[PDB]
Amino acid sequence: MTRWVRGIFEALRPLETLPVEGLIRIWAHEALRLFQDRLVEDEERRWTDENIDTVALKHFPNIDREKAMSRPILYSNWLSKDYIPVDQEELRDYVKARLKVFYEEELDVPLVLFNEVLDHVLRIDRIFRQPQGHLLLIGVSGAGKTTLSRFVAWMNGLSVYQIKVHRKYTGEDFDEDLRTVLRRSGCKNEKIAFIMDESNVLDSGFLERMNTLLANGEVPGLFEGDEYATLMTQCKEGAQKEGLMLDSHEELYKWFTSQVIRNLHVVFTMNPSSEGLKDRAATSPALFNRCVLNWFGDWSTEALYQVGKEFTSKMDLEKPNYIVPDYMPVVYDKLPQPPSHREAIVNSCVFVHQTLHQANARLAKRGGRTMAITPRHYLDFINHYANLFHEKRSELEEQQMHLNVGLRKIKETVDQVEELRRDAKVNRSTALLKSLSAERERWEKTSETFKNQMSTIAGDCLLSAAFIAYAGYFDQQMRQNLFTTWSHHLQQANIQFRTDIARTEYLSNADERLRWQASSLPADDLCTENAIMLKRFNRYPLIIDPSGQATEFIMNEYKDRKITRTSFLDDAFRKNLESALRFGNPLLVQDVESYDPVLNPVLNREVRRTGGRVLITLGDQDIDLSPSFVIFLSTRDPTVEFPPDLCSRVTFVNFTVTRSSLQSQCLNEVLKAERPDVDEKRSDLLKLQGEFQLRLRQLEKSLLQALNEVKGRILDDDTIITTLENLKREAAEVTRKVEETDIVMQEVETV
Amino acid sequence: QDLKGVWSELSKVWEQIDQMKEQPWVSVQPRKLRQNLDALLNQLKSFPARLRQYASYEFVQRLLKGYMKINMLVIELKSEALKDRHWKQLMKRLHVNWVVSELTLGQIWDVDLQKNEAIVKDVLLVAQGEMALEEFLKQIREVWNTYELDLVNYQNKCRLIRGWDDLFNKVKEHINSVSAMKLSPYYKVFEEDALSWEDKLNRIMALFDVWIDVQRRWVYLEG
Ligand SMILES: Nc1ncnc2c1ncn2[C@@H]1O[C@H](COP(=O)(O)OP(=O)(O)O)[C@@H](O)[C@H]1O
Repeated sequence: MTRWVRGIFEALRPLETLPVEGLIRIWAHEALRLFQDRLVEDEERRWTDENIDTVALKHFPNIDREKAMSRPILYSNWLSKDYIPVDQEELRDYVKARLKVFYEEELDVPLVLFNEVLDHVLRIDRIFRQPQGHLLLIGVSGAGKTTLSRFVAWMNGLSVYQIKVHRKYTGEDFDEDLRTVLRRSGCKNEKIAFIMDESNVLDSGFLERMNTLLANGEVPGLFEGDEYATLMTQCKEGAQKEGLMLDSHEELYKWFTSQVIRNLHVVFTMNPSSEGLKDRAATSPALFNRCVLNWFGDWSTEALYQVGKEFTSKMDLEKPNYIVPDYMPVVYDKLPQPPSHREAIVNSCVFVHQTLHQANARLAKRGGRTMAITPRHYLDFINHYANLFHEKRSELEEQQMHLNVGLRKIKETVDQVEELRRDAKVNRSTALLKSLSAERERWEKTSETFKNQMSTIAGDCLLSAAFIAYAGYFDQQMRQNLFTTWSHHLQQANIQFRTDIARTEYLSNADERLRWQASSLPADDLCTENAIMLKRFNRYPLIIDPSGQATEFIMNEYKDRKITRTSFLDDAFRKNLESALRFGNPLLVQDVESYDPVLNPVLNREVRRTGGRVLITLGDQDIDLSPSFVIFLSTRDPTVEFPPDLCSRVTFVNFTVTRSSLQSQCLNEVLKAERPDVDEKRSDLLKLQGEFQLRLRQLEKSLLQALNEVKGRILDDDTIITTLENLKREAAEVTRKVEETDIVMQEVETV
Repeated sequence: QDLKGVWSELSKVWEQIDQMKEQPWVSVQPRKLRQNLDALLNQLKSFPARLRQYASYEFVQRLLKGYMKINMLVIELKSEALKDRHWKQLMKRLHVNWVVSELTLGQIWDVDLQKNEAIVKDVLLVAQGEMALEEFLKQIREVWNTYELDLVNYQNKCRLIRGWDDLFNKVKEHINSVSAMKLSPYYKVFEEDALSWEDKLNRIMALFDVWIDVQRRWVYLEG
């Protein structure tokens, strides 16, 4: 209530003329910032929202509730001055401009400004623009806590200072860091927005000092001995700068303390955890007394949809022949009707994220082990989608260009043979023409197949990327269930894709699989999918396996790149990581349960790119990050839990066997060892998804290489036609496989 | 006429700007420079709109606006950062031949700082890492040259040493930091001195590792 009255008084001080509706507006805005801000779930927020208006209308009749309480209530002083309320769209434009500028100075990584972020920016700005305005942010990892804190601090001129935590981080190091930040904030009169995560808070020794600093404004005992003498020496100069000449030591220390309160805002970024939050209350009450707390958890459907639209702007996703389906599976209520192809794709992506939330909640209800799902997973998914789409479209386009070059060469060769005919041999020439014509119509059919593939590529890539980024911790049955759910959702949206897509072959080639099998990797569907995830990832993969087969697999795979093994328990770890940054060799990590927070800059991919240099801030030291660096985190206990911070920075790769992996392995073993014909036909069907076409493409490249030498010598018997009839027979074989795919698939299903 | 009047005002403004630019870079105070530039801008804005519509006035106004924009780069350049080697790198990359003693704000302002913002920022960050490393070294020098052993009476028999924990912790921290200093691209400067101090740290570490055990044994056997 006191903060309420103080806030209303502050918003009323610069104004001189204000109607009653404006006063009710300020009252409602302050109520929402004080009471609705701290709420956790949706129902309480709606309850508070409706009851503020109810109380306002009950206590103040005869007022216009529209202007008095409009739905987008929002106050800021950036536009004009005097804390005058601002419309949402003009504020959005201003924040976009300032965000582009921020992009130019620091943190070029794109940010998307949806309504939630637009509100949190003003809340953080209001808290910063206040003496002793300490702030606590509670939200799921990757919701944009640190990023918005840094953005607002930069916009207000606050310099962000965050300590670097690691293992064996003794209290003396934190004492030195506190001394440095206090000296910078008070002695030099430079404002600091002090930001901490929960990695460095887990230790209870630091919480006493932080509590004292939050409450008293200065922590006694941090400055003593010669350190206190240097503090006083610089404090005298600071007083000289402000023209506040003082000589007594205790008065100078009081001035330093006041400078600290005026110019130090501490931001505590924490993940949502009821038991941990209660423990923090038990060990430090000021975190809920001095620190005003702000909650924003998972992004709403609007936020996910807007992020998807913005991050899929480079992508084509434009089908002029996209027929709208009646009864669209819709997860965004504001989806345009009728939606375009890009709108449908982004809606499907949001559905993928929400159905993964549903699957995780259902698995938690079942009693199994769940991993927290964060918007960073959505960003990783959309990045995989963009990369896969670009790669697959590039491959299809280059194959089409190769086919066009081949067709032009064939036309030139046919014209040359016609000119030669213009001059037993004539029958051979006629047979050559017939074969060339037939293979030409075959390549026209190949062009038609390429057009079909370009039609299906968007859906195929979407499903593949969703599998890569999202799945990985669940067993084989849950992976297949998620894939079937996504496929059915897309089929309801008329997003064209292959009905029998094969994940392993759409995401790899024959040579890659043979290389994997050369190393220690069993020919298991779960193992092949895990190898796929270990190949294509953006966040560094965290491998869990009770047998340790994956560790040996990635050791053999990266042996040529002098991969090194190092555990977190070993004290040399840091040093080894240093070498991994200097040289660029991969570095496998074991024993992830005892996580070292020093890895956070590596996992967060905090790269500073300046002056032809790429730097990583390992603790307090900047290191040149080698371009070909990669780190794998490994463990051996499936029954382990991970913090949401770690869970949101890595892609999980589960090697554990369950009732569905072992079932598939045993069924495949029986099929191979008792029905070799059925296993052969199954492999024929499963490799038909490009591998036969790849062999045809390679042999056609060889044929073009042979045919390029066409002058007389190619007519040794007027028939080099043996190579082209070889091509014709493999083409007829794969064609017959294509027409008879349903019968073979049904027979394999029956067996 | 009005054209003659605006030409005269332009000549006066140009004379003021040239007189301000005659100040050598050493004695150019960024705060006073910004205040004087703001005063000149206010003087320019005091002209009538008819005189303001002239192209030359617009050119000089936008030049002063660019100078105000690059005043931040001027502040960053005029510090303990550039020294003379970073200035040498800037001269080499910008292909300009100035004199350090004769350096003036006019020479730097002639070169487009706004166009060369990336180059200037890279040089500034290199200098940032450089004084970071240099001040870390100087801290090592001042903490080790002024450090004294904690001698204590021992039963009026002799003077022994305490403080093994603090001294060993300091040695370990310093040796770890010096060893890690071999990383980073900034390591290429002042390498030999860093190796010399590494050798000194190793020598003291070994000597006092032996010394603590010798002291313990001698106390025990004396008892
Ligand atoms: N509004 C947004 N639009 C797009 N990307 C965002 C937005 N907010 C956050 N992100 C991305 O999500 C990540 C946020 O991580 P962060 O919230 O800093 O983690 P933590 O809260 O654990 O510090 C950033 O890498 C950023 O790129």
